[PDB]
Order: sequence, then structure tokens, then C-alpha cells
Amino acid sequence: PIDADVTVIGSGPGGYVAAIKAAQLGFKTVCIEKNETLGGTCLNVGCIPSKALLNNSHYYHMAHGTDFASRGIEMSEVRLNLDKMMEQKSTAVKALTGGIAHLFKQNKVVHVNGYGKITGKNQVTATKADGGTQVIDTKNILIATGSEVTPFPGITIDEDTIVSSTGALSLKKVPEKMVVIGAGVIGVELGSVWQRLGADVTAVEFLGHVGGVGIDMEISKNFQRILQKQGFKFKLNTKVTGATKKSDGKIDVSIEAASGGKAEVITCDVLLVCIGRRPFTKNLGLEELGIELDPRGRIPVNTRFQTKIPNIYAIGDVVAGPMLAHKAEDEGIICVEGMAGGAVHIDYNCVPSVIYTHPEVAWVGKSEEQLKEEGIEYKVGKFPFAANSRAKTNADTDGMVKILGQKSTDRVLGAHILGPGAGEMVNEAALALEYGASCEDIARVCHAHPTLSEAFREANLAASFGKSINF
Amino acid sequence: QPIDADVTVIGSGPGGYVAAIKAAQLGFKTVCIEKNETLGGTCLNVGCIPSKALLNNSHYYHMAHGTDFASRGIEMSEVRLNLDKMMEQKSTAVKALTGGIAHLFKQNKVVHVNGYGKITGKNQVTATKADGGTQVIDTKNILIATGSEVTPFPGITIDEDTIVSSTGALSLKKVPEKMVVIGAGVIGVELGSVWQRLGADVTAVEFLGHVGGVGIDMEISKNFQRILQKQGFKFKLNTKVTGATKKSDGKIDVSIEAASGGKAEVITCDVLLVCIGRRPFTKNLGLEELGIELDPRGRIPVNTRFQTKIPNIYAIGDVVAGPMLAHKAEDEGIICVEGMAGGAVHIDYNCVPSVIYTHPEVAWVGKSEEQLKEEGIEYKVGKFPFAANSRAKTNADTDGMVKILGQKSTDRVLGAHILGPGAGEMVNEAALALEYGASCEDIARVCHAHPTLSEAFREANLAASFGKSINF
Ligand SMILES: Cc1cc2nc3c(=O)[nH]c(=O)nc-3n(C[C@H](O)[C@H](O)[C@H](O)COP(=O)(O)OP(=O)(O)OC[C@H]3O[C@@H](n4cnc5c(N)ncnc54)[C@H](O)[C@@H]3O)c2cc1C
Ligand SMILES: Cc1cc2nc3c(=O)[nH]c(=O)nc-3n(C[C@H](O)[C@H](O)[C@H](O)COP(=O)(O)OP(=O)(O)OC[C@H]3O[C@@H](n4cnc5c(N)ncnc54)[C@H](O)[C@@H]3O)c2cc1C
Ligand SMILES: NC(=O)C1=CN([C@@H]2O[C@H](COP(=O)(O)OP(=O)(O)OC[C@H]3O[C@@H](n4cnc5c(N)ncnc54)[C@H](O)[C@@H]3O)[C@@H](O)[C@H]2O)C=CC1
Ligand SMILES: NC(=O)C1=CN([C@@H]2O[C@H](COP(=O)(O)OP(=O)(O)OC[C@H]3O[C@@H](n4cnc5c(N)ncnc54)[C@H](O)[C@@H]3O)[C@@H](O)[C@H]2O)C=CC1
Repeated sequence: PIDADVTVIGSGPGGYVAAIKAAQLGFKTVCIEKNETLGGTCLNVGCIPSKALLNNSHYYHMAHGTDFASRGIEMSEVRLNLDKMMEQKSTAVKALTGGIAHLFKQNKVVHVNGYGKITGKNQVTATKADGGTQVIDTKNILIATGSEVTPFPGITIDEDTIVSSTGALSLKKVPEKMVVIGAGVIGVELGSVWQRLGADVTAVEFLGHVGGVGIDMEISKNFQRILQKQGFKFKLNTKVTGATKKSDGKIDVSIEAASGGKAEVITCDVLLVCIGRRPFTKNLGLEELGIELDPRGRIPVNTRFQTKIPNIYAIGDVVAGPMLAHKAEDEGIICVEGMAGGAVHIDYNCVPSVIYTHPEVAWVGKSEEQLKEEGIEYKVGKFPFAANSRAKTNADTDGMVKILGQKSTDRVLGAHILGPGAGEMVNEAALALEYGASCEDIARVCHAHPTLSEAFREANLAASFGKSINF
Repeated sequence: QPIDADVTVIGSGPGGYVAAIKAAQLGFKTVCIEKNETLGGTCLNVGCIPSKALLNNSHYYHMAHGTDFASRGIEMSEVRLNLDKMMEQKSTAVKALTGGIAHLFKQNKVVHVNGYGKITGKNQVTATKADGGTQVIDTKNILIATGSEVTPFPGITIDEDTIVSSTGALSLKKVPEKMVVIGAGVIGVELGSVWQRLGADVTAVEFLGHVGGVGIDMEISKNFQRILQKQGFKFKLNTKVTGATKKSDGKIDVSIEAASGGKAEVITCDVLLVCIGRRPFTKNLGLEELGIELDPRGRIPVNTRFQTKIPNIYAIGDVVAGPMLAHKAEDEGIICVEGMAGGAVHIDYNCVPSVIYTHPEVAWVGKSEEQLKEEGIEYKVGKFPFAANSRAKTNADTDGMVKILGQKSTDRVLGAHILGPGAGEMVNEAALALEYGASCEDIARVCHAHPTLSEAFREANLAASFGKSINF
């Protein structure tokens, strides 16, 4: 038996960052993790492995395809060694999970390996796999249990032939034909990876656009068109009726128009189900404790991230807001800062979103649909990467930067990027929004030449003054 | 056949062509005069554009030919260099972009005059074509954007064949077996890297004790140098080249010695790259008759509206004081023209970033530790290595760090220095931060997307502000 000031259940982005920050703040900190490694979804079956595969597959594409040759890099033959590519992936995951073990040690956070359950308003009991337990009496409890894949009823995931993103990140062979349910972020990212390695990919989507919630429709549309030219096929506004695994090993996927009718069947070698994720809170002790979940399974919390019980908090994927890793970490940090007395404030309008395909997609702030729905009078500035010096020099010119500015004050209301370097570029945009900067502000900042950031600068100039210089 | 205008821009490089476009968009009847066969000045034709094309292609060659792709399961038979094809990619880009300026001039009503321009009156410019033909332009204002030229090394004459300036270095016909570079400045390091990557044995000889040129932070420079040396790039610091001579052999012997004197010796190479700097170009512009005197470095003195001694005659870009960079010239051109239209004119050279496009890249804006020291500014430091950055680790590109310098009391960011992947792009968020007078805390508190290289920027500010970053 042992005690602490703060007990965080979960070693994911929200959890481990919170543990560390609480420790650095002067709290006696304990972190409970049920899995064999720290890092949660992001490190082990999420962010890290997916980006590694996105990265390696893109490079395979450049070598195997036409890009490298056009640059004077001639190679007789280019073959995929999926075993070694997955190896690179695993190496990154092993190194980063180790890093957290080292960081906990460095900040003297204590690692309790086991399945935690809140056994008392000031206690958490960690029951290992061998039944051997451990008790932790603490002043505050921080729930950072995260999420799990959202199952598709009627279809049972077996991570072999019918998989979730977890199975898809470790496919043993490039599937010949792959069907993806859900043309969201995972769908487009994992679909793209396997499409590049040689699979024939079709994403089936219930809604009428790709990219998930909050993406700007014009950007979503241009993105789809580019992916389609890459080989990626889409069936939008389509519902999946069901799926059956056949004795020959193939999988039949029944579909129909979302508005009924147009029955069809798609046959594939691998089915990837990715229609979202949901908060994971089972056997945590909330029903017992009195913590009622909302209809969607999230733990309700106030502006300081505390539950019904004033000393029990919840952050990350287990609570409302975008289910993203940087969002979970920020909440962890501010939640424990709040525990130490500081103010606690987060503005989800300033949390960016990134899609790590190629081209990448990234945005922060409002989409045009949001502004029209809100009756906002705004201005639009667009700048194609085809007119950007660095993009043209690199011979990688798909897409554009689109800026939405308030008509009255020129304040940047939304930044949307489709193209090279979008993921890094959106952070200059997040910073701008944090200060309430104007389109003109950005346009007058001296950006390095030649860089992709200049497309960003010119789109702001266009939004502000009406015309950019290079287009 | 005289033509008239409100603004006549002499020169079509970054400064000039942007100023011409901006002036036209503001409503001025605008003329842009260029003596070369194409538009775009140094940057587009023999500078920024072709060097970045080669830097990009040579890096990819390295990733393929070397061990990188192999480590990712991308197995290749025999990676080979088709120098002709690679030079073609570089050229296709230069042609496309230069043609783009011509189209933008047309779209914006800018009148392009081909010929060597000379100010022949307070309100007149005459452009003389190759065929001796003449075009006169009566104009309300004159904007000198004549740029620069390579600084010659006395005693060594460049022939763009075996003894080259950056221009010949950008079009070498074959990979040199051995190459020596005079000057470990930005060009020396970038082009030296290009050729090194393509198979050349490269050594840069530098008179000073560090690589990277003026302004680079010393800690950053030494870390950069060490990383380059691990790549095979050789350096002879605090060493001066006393001369070069070409043998019947075809090779060239370079006599060098300690910068202070003595230690004399000779080294030999196939190609000699002379890049000891660039200088303002104002030749035969008519400045002497106008009474417009140059400063000691050959630059045109201008006031805060970029006006020369004669108020309706202006100068911007490489011909005037400040960093000789393309973005600097472009900004000076825009604000200069905005001023001509009565608006405020403001530029703070402390917020003009600098980038070195090697791999890893180097980027900075604001002050270096040495500048803050000589200025007496009390400051604190925040560092974060790319080895602890998630995007950097997953991509196996972990060299470097971000270093933030904040004012000890106010926590205001005073300087940002980045060594590693994505530096060139990342420095722009830093520049936005400096413009706003951000504090290290302001930065650490903005939500940066995970996983991005930019998180290193965030963490380093967190370290400078709070004392510790989260992931290191
Ligand atoms: C394939 C994929 C790719 C992704 N890519 C990105 C990306 O590029 N960028 C981004 O921002 N987001 C990405 N995400 C989403 C991101 O991973 C999640 O938003 C993030 O991990 C949420 O963090 P968290 O700390 O709240 O929860 P999680 O990381 O889901 O979980 C934290 C930990 O809680 C543990 N836990 C749960 N209950 C208990 C208990 N009772 N006792 C002990 N331990 C417990 C879990 O085992 C887990 O390790 C991706 C997700 C997937 C699936
Ligand atoms: C190899 C190399 C790489 C570089 N890389 C970068 C980089 O990555 N980033 C960066 O910011 N900077 C870089 N630079 C520097 C950058 O190119 C210059 O700072 C920039 O071109 C300056 O712009 P400018 O408009 O003042 O002058 P310039 O572009 O030098 O010249 C403008 C024009 O003036 C014309 N002209 C001159 N006199 C007359 C006359 N009398 N009549 C008519 N026309 C005339 C010239 O022919 C030229 O076309 C690089 C330079 C070199 C040499
Ligand atoms: N790069 C990044 O930032 C990444 C973030 N993530 C995040 O992880 C979480 C889960 O990702 P996803 O599973 O992709 O969720 P998502 O919401 O991004 O995409 C799910 C897709 O499935 C569609 N859908 C839902 N039900 C359906 C049905 N019955 N039939 C057909 N289509 C249906 C949704 O409209 C959506 O297009 C999200 O928060 C996502 O943003 C995941 C990968 C990468
Ligand atoms: N990536 C970018 O932004 C790039 C910018 N440029 C710019 O173009 C201009 C010129 O660049 P560079 O030619 O590299 O000049 P530089 O100033 O960057 O470097 C010239 C070097 O020559 C050294 N030197 C001088 N005399 C010497 C001698 N006799 N022996 C040995 N060394 C000697 C100087 O110490 C200096 O280090 C600069 O403004 C530079 O910033 C050039 C290339 C790239």
C-alpha cells in the first residue's frame, strides 16, 4: 500500500504528460497503466505507428514511381520489403515507449502496472493480471483512460482479415483488394498507406465528404479529388449493409445508397472498419462512485476538468472535445496546473487538426460552412501551392492555402491547408489565432524565401488586401 | 517613342519584380526594366531556386543511394546518378518560375522593358538594348532594385569552368572528384553539401572560426559544423586562401595558411568554388551624375521610406543595407511602394529570418547569444533536442535542437535558433511570435498539433519559460 497527491489512471498522451507535469509541479505522483507499455493509443497503435507507415510508404512511392527518376535518381529495380518496413515502424514505437519510462523515472513519477479501478473517493486499486493487487490512497484522481475502436454492429473485428486500425498497422501482407468503412482521418491515412504499397483501395462513407468532422467542404472536395487521382476510390453517401467472410477467404461487403436502394456488393481481401472511436471507461468504478456518463459515454467535467466528485478529474479521449493527442496533452497539463491553483482554460477553436496523407491536410479555426451557419460576414483568400516557389522547386505542387477573415476587423477566423507541409504550417496559424491576429498581421510578417510558409503568408495577403503578389 | 510612368523599377529580381507588381496593384502606372534575358534576378536564375532544387534532389539521392531507404524496406538494385536528368529538373523549375513572373507582369499591367537602364534625369530612365536600341521612360519615381554580384577574390579569376562562383557550381557538368570551397558561409555550406552528396570530396576553407556566415548563433554553428563533418564535409577554419593556380594537369593547387599568418601549405582539387560573399551592383546606373554617393561597401544610402538623397528616387534589396536575402528585398519593395502611396513604412531587420537549406536545416530570427551578450541583455535559455521530438523520431531524422533565448525578467522571446529537420519552415512561426512580442510562455501555451516537428519549438519555449520541457 502507498499514497500520493495525484493518481492518474492512463499512460496515454493525456495521462503521462499530466503525470510528468504534476510531478514537476511538486505533487507526489503515481501513474497506473493496464497495458504492457506506456504511451496509450497514440504511441502503440496510433499516431506513431501510422505516421511511420505513412512516411515509409510515401518514400516507397517516390522511389518505385516516377518521382525519383525525374530527379536523376535512376534505379534498376525497386522492391517492397514489408517485413523491414514494419520493422522500422516497431523500432520507433519501442524507442518512444521506452522514452516515457525514462521520463517518468526522471521526474520521479511512480509507475503502477495494472488495471486501475476507483475503489473509494480517495483511493484507486490496481489489480494486476496475476490477481496480485496494489492500493493507492490519493488526494486527487485523474481519469485518463482514453478510448477504444467503435465497433460496427453485425461485423466482428478479428484483426486478421477484418481489422480495426490496430490490425491495419500490422497487416502481414499487402492486401490485393481492401475495403475501408469510414472515410475519416484513419480511413484516408491507412487507406493511403496500403494503396501506395499496392492495394486496390475503396473507402465506403456514409456522409458526403471525406476527412471527418470539421473539415472545410471545399478543402475536403479538393482532397478527395487528389486522392482519387492517386488510385484511392470512394463510395460516398453509402451505407454498409453487412459483411461476410467467405470459405475462400475473401470478404463480401454489402452496400446501399445511404438514402436507401442501390444495393451492391464489394469483394475484398481485407476489411478495415474505422467509423470512429469512443471513450473507454469500463470496470473503472464510475457507476459505483456515482459518476454518470453522457449518452455518448464521455465523463462530464467542468472547466477545470473535474467530475461530480471535486477531487476526481477526467481528461483526453474520455471527455468531450476533439479526440486528438495534442488536445489530450494540453488538457492534462492545464488540469494539473489547475490542481496546483492556476487558472484553467482551453479553447477548442484553437486546437488544430492534421491529416498526414500526401498531400497533407491541416486546419484550425472555422470552416466556411461554420461561418455561413453563424451568419458571419467574412473574406476569403486563396493561394495555390502551384505558385509557391518552394513547392514548385520541389516539384510537389498539389493544393492550396485558404484563409477566412472577418470582414469588419480582418481577424483570421480560419486557416485551411491542402498540400505540402500543411501539418507544420498549421502551427503558425494556431499561434496567430491565439493572439487574435489579423490577415494583414500575418501578411506583413517577413517569411523566409523560399519556403512553403509563403503560401500561407500570400493567402493572408489575398484575404486582407484582395490580391496576393504571386497569383 | 518615349513612354511615361508613375514608377519605374530598375531590376526584376525579388525586390524589383514584387515592387513592380505591388505598385501596379496600388494603381501606379508601372514600368520594370531588366537587362538579362529572363526576369527574376539572382534568386530565380542563379540563386535561391536552382540551389534549392539541387539541395532537394541531392538529399533524395543520398537517402536512396545510402542506407536510409534500405532501412525502411525500400530495396533497390543499383542506385545511379543521372546528373543530366537532375540538372534538367532544376532547369525546368527555373524556367517555369521565370515565365511565371512574365505572366504576373501581364496580369498586373506592368510594362516590361528589356535593356540596361540608366537614370538620365531626375525623372527619366533610359534603357539601352543589346542592339543599341533605345527606350526612354519619363517617370515620377524611380526604384533602384539593381541587386548584387559575386564578390571577386583578388588574384583568382573565375572562369565558371574549373574555378567557379555559385553560378558555375550550380551547373557543373560532372561531379568533381575533389572540391575546395573558399568561404564556409551559407553558399559554401549549401553547394558544398550538394556536391559532397553526389560523390565529391569537399573541403571548405574559412578565414573565420565558424561556419554559416554572419549572425548565426555560435553554439548552433558548432553543432551544425560537427554534423556536417560527420557527413564527410571537411573544414579548414581560421585559414586563409593566399592564391590558386591551375596546372597542366588540369587540377588546381590552392595555397592556404593560418588566417593570422604562417602554417603555409597547398591542397589540390578538380573544382575551386569561390564564394566569399556578394556585393551591391550599381554599375553605370548614373548615380555619380545624380550626386548619389555610395557608402564604403558600395550600397545606396536610403532613409526610412527608402528614398535616396533625391526623394523621388528610391533603392531597396541587395543594393541597400541589411541582410542580402530574397525575402528582405521583397518586403522592402512592397513597403517602399506602399510608402510612395502615402502609407507607413516599417521593417525590423531583427525579425527577418535566416535559413540554411542543408540537411539538417539551420534557421534563426531575432538575436543570437553573442548579440545579447554584447548588448548587455540579461537572458535565459531553453533547449529541446529533436531526438526527443515524436515526429522527428518516427521519421528517423533526429539531428539537432531548438534553442530559445528569452529576456530574464519579462520572459519575452528574444531569439529562436533551430538546428534540424523542418527548420526553414518552423522559423516563420517564430517570426510571427517575435512580431507580436510573444513571451516564451505564450508560445508554450498554444496548442501545437501532435506529432509535429513544431512541438520542439513549443517545448523549448516551455523550457525557457517554466524551466523544464515535458518530453526531455
Ligand atoms: C491509428 C490511429 C492514429 C492516430 N493518429 C493521431 C495523430 O496523428 N495525431 C493525434 O493528435 N491523434 C492521433 N490519434 C488519436 C490519439 O491517439 C488519441 O486521441 C490519444 O491517444 C488520446 O489520448 P488519451 O491519453 O486520452 O488516451 P489513450 O491514449 O487511448 O489511452 C491512455 C491509456 O489508458 C489506459 N487505460 C484505460 N483504462 C485503464 C484502467 N482502468 N487502468 C489502467 N490503464 C487504463 C489504456 O490502456 C491506455 O494506454 C490516432 C489514433 C489512432 C487509433
Ligand atoms: C547561389 C545563391 C543562393 C541563394 N539562396 C538564397 C535563399 O535560399 N534565400 C534567400 O533569401 N536568398 C538567397 N540568395 C540571395 C538572393 O538571391 C538575393 O538576396 C536576392 O536575389 C536579392 O534580390 P534583389 O531583387 O535585390 O537583386 P537581384 O535579384 O540580384 O537583381 C535584380 C535584377 O537587377 C538587374 N539589373 C541590375 N542592374 C540593372 C540595370 N542597370 N538595368 C537593368 N537591370 C539591371 C539584374 O540583372 C537582376 O535581374 C542566394 C544567392 C545566391 C547567389
Ligand atoms: N492525424 C490525426 O490527427 C489522426 C487523428 N485520429 C483521430 O482518432 C479518432 C478516430 O478516428 P476515425 O476512426 O477516423 O474517426 P473519424 O470521425 O475521423 O472518421 C470516421 C468516419 O466514419 C464515418 N462513419 C461513421 N459511421 C459510419 C457508418 N455507419 N458507415 C459508414 N461510415 C460511417 C464518419 O462519417 C467518418 O467519416 C478521431 O478523433 C480522429 O480524428 C485518427 C488518425 C489520425
Ligand atoms: N539559404 C539562404 O538564405 C542563402 C542566402 N545566400 C546569401 O547570399 C549572400 C552571399 O552568400 P555567401 O557568398 O555565402 O557569403 P557569406 O557572407 O554567407 O559567406 C562568405 C564567407 O567567405 C569568408 N571569407 C572571406 N574571405 C575569405 C578568404 N579569403 N578565405 C576564406 N574565407 C573567406 C567569410 O568569412 C564568409 O564566411 C549572403 O547574403 C547569403 O546569406 C546565399 C545562399 C543561400
